[PDB]
Amino acid sequence: QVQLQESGGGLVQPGGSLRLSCAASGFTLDYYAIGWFRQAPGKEREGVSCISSSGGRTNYADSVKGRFTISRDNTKNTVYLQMNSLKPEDTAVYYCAAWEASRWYCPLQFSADFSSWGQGTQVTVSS
Amino acid sequence: QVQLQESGGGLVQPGGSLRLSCAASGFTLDYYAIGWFRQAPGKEREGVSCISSSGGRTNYADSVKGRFTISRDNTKNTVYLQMNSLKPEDTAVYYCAAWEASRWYCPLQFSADFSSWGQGTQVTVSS
Amino acid sequence: QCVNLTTRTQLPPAYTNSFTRGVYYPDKVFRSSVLHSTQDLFLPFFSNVTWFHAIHVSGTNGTKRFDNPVLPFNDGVYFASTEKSNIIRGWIFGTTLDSKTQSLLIVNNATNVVIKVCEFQFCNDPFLGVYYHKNNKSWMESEFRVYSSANNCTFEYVSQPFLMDLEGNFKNLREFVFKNIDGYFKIYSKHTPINLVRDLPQGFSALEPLVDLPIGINITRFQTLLALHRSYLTPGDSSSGWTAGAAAYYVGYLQPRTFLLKYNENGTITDAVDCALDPLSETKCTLKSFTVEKGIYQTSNFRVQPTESIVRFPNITNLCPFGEVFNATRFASVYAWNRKRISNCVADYSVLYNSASFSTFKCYGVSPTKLNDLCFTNVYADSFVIRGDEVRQIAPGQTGKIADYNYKLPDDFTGCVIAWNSNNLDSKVGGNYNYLYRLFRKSNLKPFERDISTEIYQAGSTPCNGVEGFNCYFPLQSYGFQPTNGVGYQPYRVVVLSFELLHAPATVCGPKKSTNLVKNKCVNFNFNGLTGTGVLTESNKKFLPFQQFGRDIADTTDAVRDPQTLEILDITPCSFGGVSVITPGTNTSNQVAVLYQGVNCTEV
Amino acid sequence: YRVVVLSFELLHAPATVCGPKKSTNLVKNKCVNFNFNGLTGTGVLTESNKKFLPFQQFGRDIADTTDAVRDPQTLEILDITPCSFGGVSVITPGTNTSN
Ligand SMILES: *[C@@H]1O[C@H](CO)[C@@H](O)[C@H](O)[C@H]1NC(C)=O
Ligand SMILES: *[C@@H]1O[C@H](CO)[C@@H](O)[C@H](O)[C@H]1NC(C)=O
Ligand SMILES: *[C@@H]1O[C@H](CO)[C@@H](O)[C@H](O)[C@H]1NC(C)=O
Repeated sequence: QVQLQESGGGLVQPGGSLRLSCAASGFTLDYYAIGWFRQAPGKEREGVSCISSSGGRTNYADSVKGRFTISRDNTKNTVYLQMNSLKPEDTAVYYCAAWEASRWYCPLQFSADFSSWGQGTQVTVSS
Repeated sequence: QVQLQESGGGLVQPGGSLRLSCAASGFTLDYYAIGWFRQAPGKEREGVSCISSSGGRTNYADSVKGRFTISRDNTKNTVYLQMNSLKPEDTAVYYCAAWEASRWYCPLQFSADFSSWGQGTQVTVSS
Repeated sequence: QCVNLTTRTQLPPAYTNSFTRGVYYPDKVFRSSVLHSTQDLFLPFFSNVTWFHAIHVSGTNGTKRFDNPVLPFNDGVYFASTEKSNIIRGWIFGTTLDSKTQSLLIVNNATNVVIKVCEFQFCNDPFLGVYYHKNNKSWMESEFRVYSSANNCTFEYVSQPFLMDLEGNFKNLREFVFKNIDGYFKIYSKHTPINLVRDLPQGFSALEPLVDLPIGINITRFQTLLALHRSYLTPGDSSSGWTAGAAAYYVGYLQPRTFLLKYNENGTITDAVDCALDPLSETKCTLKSFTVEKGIYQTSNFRVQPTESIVRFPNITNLCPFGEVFNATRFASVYAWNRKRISNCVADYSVLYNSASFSTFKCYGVSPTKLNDLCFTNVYADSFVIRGDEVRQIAPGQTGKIADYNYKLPDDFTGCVIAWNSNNLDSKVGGNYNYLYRLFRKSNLKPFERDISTEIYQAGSTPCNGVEGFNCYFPLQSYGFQPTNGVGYQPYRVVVLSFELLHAPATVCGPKKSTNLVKNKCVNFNFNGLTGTGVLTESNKKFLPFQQFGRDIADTTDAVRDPQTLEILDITPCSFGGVSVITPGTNTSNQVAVLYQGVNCTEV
Repeated sequence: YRVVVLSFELLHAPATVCGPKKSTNLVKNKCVNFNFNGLTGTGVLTESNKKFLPFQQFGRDIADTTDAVRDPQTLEILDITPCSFGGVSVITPGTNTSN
């Protein structure tokens, strides 16, 4: 019954701002770290932004630093992100993955198994 | 204070899975043999499946053979039905009934007295 | 409407002493010439209470500002008022004092009293703007500035004022007791003329009951309502307020206490004694009289309650070959699974969880956090390199190619499925095709069934006879595990542990919490499962090597063998006894002496 | 048509609305079954000169037995006494002499 759902995708203008959320049902998300990934038309799925189980460790790709802010609420069991100053390079399908790190360290710089995946949502930036 | 309570009913997709639990309060359920029974809209109370007091003997309906699973926990005083590869023919109200073998021979495939009954839980399969 | 005032600046608390007050009629009965003992919520004698000026001038300039903190309400409140000019006017009760939780107001104007409970929006400084009239001045007009709005009103009450009019040293004392039990807001009241006493006067005064109210709300915090004679727009240099708040209000907190009340032939409480104050009072309570004769009496008992806990329990050297499975080199193929048996070992499941290395953590039948606590009979381990999108199909009550054809998972599964990847270890550039997977089988399997037969399945009507061809395929296809494959196509090292909970002897158990050793102090101890309370002392007894415990002639444990350290420890139950009070007649002296029977004078 | 609906709240909550019903006329000096404001008992009611406090409704003996009760109509506290229980003894000589 583990289910992951996106909320907040849609069409915006370059330079604008929007907020995306991954909610879940069937289990608790405080134990898991949650990452955000994106698949562009004709491009592979890249790592957009990761946050730890407790939220104290975060990862941003170099292309997404300073425009994206990742966060989570463990009490209501959801994970948020805020993007500002959007670009046409950010239009794509978008996914939230909840899993546990695979190596001996606190950060989330590296990639690993991606336990649970939602159906994703579309984010479009064009004007 | 003899109470038999059904729980776990709900709406599921055909081909999915579901679990139903029958719990006993006010009496010991290990001494009784317990059968899950059903009534569909416009049909009669047909014997779905049964398990003996010790759990060493079980009977199934040919309509549920190979897809259903009956078991019991006599320490926790409860009986379980797991439900796999669901078909739209599996929407109905499901009761759990506890009785004693009212005839010779160990198996419980015949129908008999059902001295104790529950209130029933709805299981709907439709998509 | 409410008007903002200046900051309270958190004035320091100040204390004074309450001398035998707060005594209210505990019930509604008539008693004549009798001594009655009651256990209920009251003000302790010689208790230390917090006192606030109505107006304080604490600034160097001379700023006149109120002392109106919102104070906690625990099990009732005693509120005393030494006042002269009718400046305290009401009270607010509730938990949040906002538009979120219901709140109660009591207010007292010149005519009657107004009591409500509604959903008030309360400001930071509620108050009553009180002004006299230009001709009469006999009474005063009050403008309420206590709440912004009120909704969902559930009570209303109007009756004779609680506070009498006070319109140059006839200060008077209003003593009030407010309690909340079982949806009951009870107010007991009394007033008394005071003369030349700044603090509470010394003496006694029965406090009569005034009202009970069925409000039935939760109240934890409260505030004091006070009256502005001056103007907030134009605060005067001095004397605009009332003698810089010489009128004062005292707050005391009630506790469950026992009292011996003496009803006279009038049914007026003329004297009371609290049982917990001093041994003389304890003797008076236990003897049920206000006078005790010369002698010795027994009041209560002490037990020296233990101060901490200790547990010790032996840890075996060998743990498990978990590292032989989880950290193995070569793994089994999915068609020929590798069950491994684990028994006669202590299983460390905290290691696997604290590893923070496995992606999926799903234990069914057992909560993840409690594997180390409860232990089982036998353990079976499997761990494989399945594809990523075929990971979710290892949990009972599921459908899928592996979930349907390869290995069934019974619904009544007590165990764990714990998974991660095997990319850098089980993938190769040319692809690792040593893992063979089945897609065709004649029929579905049973739980925990193993088939390794390599017979060619007949997709059509003609028989294959062990030979491939048209409508004939080999059972096993190899995966292209490459380090460049996507998340789902990656190799995935997944583990399934099946545990056995039976009415059978347990051979696998979890790690055991062992603590440090404390001696010559009363402690709760748990040795090898024996729990008790005692003091552990070094013992000279010699145990034979196969013995563990020791009992006295009366079937009480007295000696024990420490598992880790092979010393032998004896147990003495923690010293207790009775308490006795030596006292002469109360008509001669009020000092007493205490004697503790059958104990040593160190634990006191 | 002028319509009034009266909704009564019957919960585990204090009762502020009650029916005085019939104020049964006072019948004293004969031990009756009495029910004063919820107290149910048996005994004889007599005029008593004690004074209850205005809030007090009960009078207690040294033990738990209640003795005096305040009349809600007109105060004049009445006191209660259980009405003369006892025991019967038979004084007889030997039955072989006389019956
Ligand atoms: C009252 O205050 C003094 C010191 O300020 C303190 O010794 C005493 O404990 C206080 N009263 C109570 C009941 O604690
Ligand atoms: C007993 O009652 C009267 C009122 O009737 C009261 O004024 C009096 O002082 C009381 N007696 C004593 C000794 O207090
Ligand atoms: C215990 O009592 C004895 C007297 O019988 C005394 O000598 C000893 O010092 C006491 N020990 C403690 C710890 O109080």
